[PDB]
Amino acid sequence: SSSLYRVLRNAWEVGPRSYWKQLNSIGDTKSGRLVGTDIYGNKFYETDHQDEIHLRTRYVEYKEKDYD
Amino acid sequence: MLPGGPVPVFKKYTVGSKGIWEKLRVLLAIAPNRSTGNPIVPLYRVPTPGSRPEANVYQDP
Amino acid sequence: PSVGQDLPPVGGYEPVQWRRNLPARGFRPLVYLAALCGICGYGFYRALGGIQERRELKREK
Amino acid sequence: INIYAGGSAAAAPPAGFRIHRPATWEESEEGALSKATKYFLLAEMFRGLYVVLEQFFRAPYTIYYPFEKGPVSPRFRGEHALRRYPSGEERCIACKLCEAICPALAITIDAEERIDGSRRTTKYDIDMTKCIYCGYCQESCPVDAIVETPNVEYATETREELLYNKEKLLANGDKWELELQYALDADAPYR
Amino acid sequence: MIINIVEILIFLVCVLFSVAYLTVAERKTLAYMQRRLGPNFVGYYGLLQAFADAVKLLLKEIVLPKESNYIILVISPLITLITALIGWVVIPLGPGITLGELNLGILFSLAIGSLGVFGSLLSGWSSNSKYSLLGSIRSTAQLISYELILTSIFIIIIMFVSSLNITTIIETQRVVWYCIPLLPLLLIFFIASVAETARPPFDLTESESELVAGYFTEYSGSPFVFFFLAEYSNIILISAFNGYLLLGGYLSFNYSYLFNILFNDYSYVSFLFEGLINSSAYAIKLVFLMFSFIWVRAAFPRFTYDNLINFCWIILLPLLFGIFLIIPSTLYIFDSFPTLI
Amino acid sequence: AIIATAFAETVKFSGSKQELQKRTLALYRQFLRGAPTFADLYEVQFSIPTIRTKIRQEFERHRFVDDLSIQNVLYAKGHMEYQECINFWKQQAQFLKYFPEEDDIQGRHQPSNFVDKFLKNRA
Amino acid sequence: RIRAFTINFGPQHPAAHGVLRLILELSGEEIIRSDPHVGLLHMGTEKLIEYKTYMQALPYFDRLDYVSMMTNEQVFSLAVEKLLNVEVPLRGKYIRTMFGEITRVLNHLMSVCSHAMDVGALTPFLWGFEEREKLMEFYERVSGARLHAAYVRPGGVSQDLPAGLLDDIYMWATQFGDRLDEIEELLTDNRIWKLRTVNIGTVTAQDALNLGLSGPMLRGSGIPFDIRKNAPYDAYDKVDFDVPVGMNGDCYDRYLIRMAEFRQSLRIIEQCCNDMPAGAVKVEDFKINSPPRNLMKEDMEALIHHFLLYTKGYSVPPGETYTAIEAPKGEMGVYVVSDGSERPYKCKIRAPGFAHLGAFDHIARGHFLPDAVAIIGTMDLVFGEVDR
Amino acid sequence: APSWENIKDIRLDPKVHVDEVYEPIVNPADRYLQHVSDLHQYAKYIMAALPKYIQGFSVWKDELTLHVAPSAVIPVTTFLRDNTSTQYKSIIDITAVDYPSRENRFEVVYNFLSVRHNSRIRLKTYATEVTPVPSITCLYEGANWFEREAYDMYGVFFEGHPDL
Amino acid sequence: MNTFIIFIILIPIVRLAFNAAFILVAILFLPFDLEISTLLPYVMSIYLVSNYGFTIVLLFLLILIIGFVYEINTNALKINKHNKPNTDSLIYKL
Ligand code: SF4
Ligand code: SF4
Repeated sequence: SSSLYRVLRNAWEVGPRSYWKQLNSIGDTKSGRLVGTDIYGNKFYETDHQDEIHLRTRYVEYKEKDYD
Repeated sequence: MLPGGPVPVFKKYTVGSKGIWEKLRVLLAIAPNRSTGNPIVPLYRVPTPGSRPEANVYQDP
Repeated sequence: PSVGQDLPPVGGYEPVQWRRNLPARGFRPLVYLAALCGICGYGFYRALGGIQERRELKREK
Repeated sequence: INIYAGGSAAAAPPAGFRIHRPATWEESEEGALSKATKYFLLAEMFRGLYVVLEQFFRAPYTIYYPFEKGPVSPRFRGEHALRRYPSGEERCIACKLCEAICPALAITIDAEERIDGSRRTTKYDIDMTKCIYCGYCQESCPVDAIVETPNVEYATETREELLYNKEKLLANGDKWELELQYALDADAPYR
Repeated sequence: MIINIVEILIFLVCVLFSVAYLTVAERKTLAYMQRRLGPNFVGYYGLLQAFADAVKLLLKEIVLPKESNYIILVISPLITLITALIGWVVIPLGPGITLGELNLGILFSLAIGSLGVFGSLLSGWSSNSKYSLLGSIRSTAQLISYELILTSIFIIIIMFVSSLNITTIIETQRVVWYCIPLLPLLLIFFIASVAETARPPFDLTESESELVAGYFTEYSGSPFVFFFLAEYSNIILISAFNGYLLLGGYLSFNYSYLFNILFNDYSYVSFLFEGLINSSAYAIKLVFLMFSFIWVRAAFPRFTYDNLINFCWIILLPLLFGIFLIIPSTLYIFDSFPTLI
Repeated sequence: AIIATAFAETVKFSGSKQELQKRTLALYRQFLRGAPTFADLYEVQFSIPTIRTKIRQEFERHRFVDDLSIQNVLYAKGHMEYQECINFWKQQAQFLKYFPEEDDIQGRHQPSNFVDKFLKNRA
Repeated sequence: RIRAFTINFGPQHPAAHGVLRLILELSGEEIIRSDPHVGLLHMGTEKLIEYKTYMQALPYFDRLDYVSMMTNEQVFSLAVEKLLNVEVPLRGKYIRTMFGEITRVLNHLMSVCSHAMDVGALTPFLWGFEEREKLMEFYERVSGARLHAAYVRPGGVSQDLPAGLLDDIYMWATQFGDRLDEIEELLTDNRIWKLRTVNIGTVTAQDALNLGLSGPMLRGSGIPFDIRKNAPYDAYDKVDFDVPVGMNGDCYDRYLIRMAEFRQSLRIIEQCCNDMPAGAVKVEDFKINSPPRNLMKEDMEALIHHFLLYTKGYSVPPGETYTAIEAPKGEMGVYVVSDGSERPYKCKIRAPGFAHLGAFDHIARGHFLPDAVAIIGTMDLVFGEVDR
Repeated sequence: APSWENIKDIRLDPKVHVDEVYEPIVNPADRYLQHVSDLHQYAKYIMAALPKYIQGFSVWKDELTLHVAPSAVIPVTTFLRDNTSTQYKSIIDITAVDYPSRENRFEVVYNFLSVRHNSRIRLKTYATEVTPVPSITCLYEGANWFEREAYDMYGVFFEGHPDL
Repeated sequence: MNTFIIFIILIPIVRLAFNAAFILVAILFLPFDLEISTLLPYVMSIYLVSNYGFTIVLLFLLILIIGFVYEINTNALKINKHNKPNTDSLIYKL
């Protein structure tokens, strides 16, 4: 949606630690349920909100700072 | 009308506005018929191509 | 035969808009000119009223 | 009915082909002051700018690639891989059909009789700098050994890391087997 | 003279930082108009992109072609930045809250916008090759042809107020902004402003030369950076001319009844809140017009040099030499010639 | 109409050796007059006389060709190359293809008798 | 005496959709002579095809144009079927049609919206390329690849459509007219677009025919030629559509034709989605088309045929043919020759951008450089095609 | 009341069911027989009309070919461009082909089109590495580039060409 | 030392052919610039020259509009193309 209410509600949903982590990694704020974690430690989420267009429902949160 | 439009918004499969924002859009739009163009997530590309049930029943035509 | 083939629906699909949908909008132009000259004339009134008062304040000074 | 001389009823012109005429300034059903206002206040220009602005308030299409990937299909053709049976044995038998149909002649094979009396490979190479990613090689194989993964993230700093050999392909297939099983379970019936 | 140093450094910091983030604002505004985003990865939402483009260009080689001049390609961007910056001195952010506070401020800006052309003139002489010297000529003819049209508007409004002090011109706009009686001049001034900066839809030479092997600004290193802090500042400056000439400058809602209700005395708080309100009106106006430079860029296609010189000397100038006759007549009809104060 | 470029000659197959003699001589003359241009346009590291020497060598190559049609073909190809060179179409590499000799001696052993070729398996 | 000034437009040109060394000769601003140089991207396709089977060579014809792949391979499929004397099944015809029009959309988008960007309007480009990127998902679903694909093969189609594709096509189709209209708003009625496109690149009927020009360049002069009507090939005879035509032969008329072709192609896509017959998508003769795998792994003759088609290939009868299509650029064509072998003896791709660039000298004489840009943009040459 | 949130989910809509697909077996060449008889008559007219030049003609599936010699190119092209029944005004292609087994190894091929009558036609000559061919740039300006191609690709020399 | 005086020092120290419209545009920019600059004294003395110097500057501007009229109707600034499109008619002697 690119609206401010989205980021504000998301930052209320997921706490400030995850906010600064998302800001330092993705560049966006995103909140959604966990689906699981792989063998390298990378966590994978999914969203249901209407605001999120196609191809932005599922996202990753890498473990290493040097993500690839 | 003709066999080629125009067609309203509630038949186009795009993500639109809801509530007072729709009234405002239909006010401030050159053509309120027009769509944002973002597809509707529940429908577009669902079920995913790697999970289509129809592949188990498929047989060479 | 055919079993699992991607096939159309029985009632077909609802028609799409393929014709031009650029609806002419706006008032007729002379209204936009009449608002233009009216805004201008109101601004000339308000300004030339502000010049005559500056003239008198200068007479005082 | 009609007899034609160096012509036909198709090449006869359309009934209304002759365009009527250009209109002049007279026979203009739009007064001079109206089109003057549209000339001096730049109407269609403001309209185009407003159609631009409405996009300013709409959802952008962009996705963040390393954290959100774009759509991928089972039919997709990326990196190569050599598969195995559930038994742990490899599927390649050196039929050398992949070596023959390949347009770019990237593949290079050399077989011989294995110690157990079977047909197997000692060399299987792919020059991914020759590959065009056509998928004819996953189509010819009658055992579904060679495949093309959806992986596309295999760039390198050197051109000699792209001359894949058998060991680099067998490990790539050991790695991506779960993804290959998904794509195969939803692509094989059509293939 | 300490606070004079403080006041200079404040101004320079505010203007240069505004220029740096006008680059980012140009890119993000233009992006969202194009249904994309970004720069939003080089900072906390892209607020460090401009300093990254800078620092990359300052650690970049200073490479000079064989058959080129060195001194001309070096000083000419530098002199362009200087001339573009000194026009900021006469620009007010409050009634007398100006560094210059000259009584000839209009004429100072008008003489400095005449000195600006020399950057484009000396660029073509940085290339001894023959086609660049004609491409610079195209780009000079647009500027000197459009400066006649910007000036003519300065004179048309000064018929209303007979003073070259910028603050006085703004204080006469308490009664009404001069964009209401002379609304068409708002379009004309904004068109000509976009032209003088060689901005789209008037970017003929940079495009016509981007195809060719030369005839553009093929600089590198620091001179790139100065030319891109001199384009994005001449933009604000020409937007400011629009502001203090037609849009009331720093003026806003009368804050008489509010300040009466809330303060009771002239303290060093009321002066601050006043200067905040004034500058904020001046700033939001500059923002809307910088948005408009971008808005125009996103939409309209390009002009050709024939269409452009024809636009100027055959359509705009006649309307203005007409307006030169209608306005003095309009004052003479009603006995409303302004006084010298 | 699609008009011809600068130094274009229309292809015309002469029926006699006596006319092609003249046309070839004009081509040789043009190459020689234009050699300094071939030295300026292409950043050349040798003499104008050496260019004229190579031109004389290239014309001595086919000096003993008596079949008329082959001579007409050779003349047309040479005019093509003159048009390619004088208009700045060729770059330096495609021009110095004709001057291998000027480049530095490629190594030491350049076999010319049998035994060296045998030791290098070139016989 | 007018002495000229030779300039290179540049082999390193941001504007051109490819690499072109254009040598112009100017007397001030006016162009008087033009010598388009090419071969900077000529890969040598027509020779290599002679060493490859008729199947191995299909990928060549997709790399001859950066866009417009599925039509470019639809020409080779038709030539080789005409030689083999086989008939495509109906479902394969309708698919080849639908993807031909999806491809014409994908080409006209790039073409019109590169003309814009070379003329300065950066925005319609990026408003259209998203539509291209939704339409390429359909490509990756049917073929696996995003651009160069190889779906259409001699004897029909490689693999059938996956389930749930016509639905998504219908969705995109219901929403596409709006975005085309948003492009028309900026470009069509605008003044500057007309100033840059009205009485430019003007070419007459007789000249357009003498120069070999086809497609919109010809339909802008007033001649109604469309191979899809005058010589229907796949299913363009079993589906309704109209052919726009224009007077004045300028760039503006060609732009209007291209937008009209967008909308008529949308009409065709809707129709084909509403009637996709069942059946096979490829010829049922396993001597030409590889069989299914559930037979190749259970029946002997099918495995033999698989082996031979994927080693030696199929033997085309001796003969020769030029067959052509209405490719979005123009009238594309292939001149194949056969000698009774699985390898072609000759294959000349007739490339409409070739004749377009060849006419460029006749078309640009008298015009200034911005108009030369607009002219190359009317033709929107794809220089990989121009260089063959 | 209606909105995109209440839009019909077409994915569930009932889909056509076909039990047996019926595709008749047919030769694709029975479609062409009458056009082929017509092309034979037309070629016969042209051979009777220009006996000095036309050596032969072939026909194969709605494609005609006329065999000539290099001298006969300009005349026959004039006939095929200017005659009323054969207004072949457009030049589609030029192509050479190498048949080394022949004395004259090359075989230049012109393709032509008539938007008027909606027809194509071919025209073949022969050449060698040294025997040139007349250029039809006198008539069709588009032949300029195609003849430059055929020269560069195969070596054939097109006499009269302004800039080969 | 004034802040203007501090600032106005600190900033600096920390073969071919052409069409004659290319040259006329510059050559004509001079007189029109001198006109618009000579109009400055009027706008700054407009009150003191009440209704006399008004009429004087109008005759000034009208005289200058004459020269502008001469420029337009000559079409000086227009670019002229040499490779004209043929508009003769095709006539065959019989
Ligand atoms: S898919 Fe790749 S590896 Fe396989 S044959 Fe084609 S180019 Fe070669
Ligand atoms: S086709 Fe399959 S089995 Fe045969 S050689 Fe290739 S990979 Fe091995």
